[PDB]
Amino acid sequence: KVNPDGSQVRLKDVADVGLGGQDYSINAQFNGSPASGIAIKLATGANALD
Amino acid sequence: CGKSEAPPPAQTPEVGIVTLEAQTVTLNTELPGRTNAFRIAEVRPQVNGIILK
Repeated sequence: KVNPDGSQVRLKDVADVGLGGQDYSINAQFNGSPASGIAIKLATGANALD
Repeated sequence: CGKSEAPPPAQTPEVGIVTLEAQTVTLNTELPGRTNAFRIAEVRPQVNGIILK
């Protein structure tokens, strides 16, 4: 919102912006240490050894 | 039959070390605004009649 005399409201007066997570539902850890990882499935019809 | 490829190490030169110490500096802030006249008078009449000239 900007008035014609120069007064204005930016997006740091109503909110606080920062790089966060896209989703906060799922979270993992490994032996107590904070960790993330990707679980890999298998397409049916393909061999699981190669 | 093999038995080759001896690996040499590296020295990795050319690092730009620049030090820094304390100082005294003044702070400024830019503010937006308009320019206005020092004195402006809108000419208004104080009688009734037709402008002749």
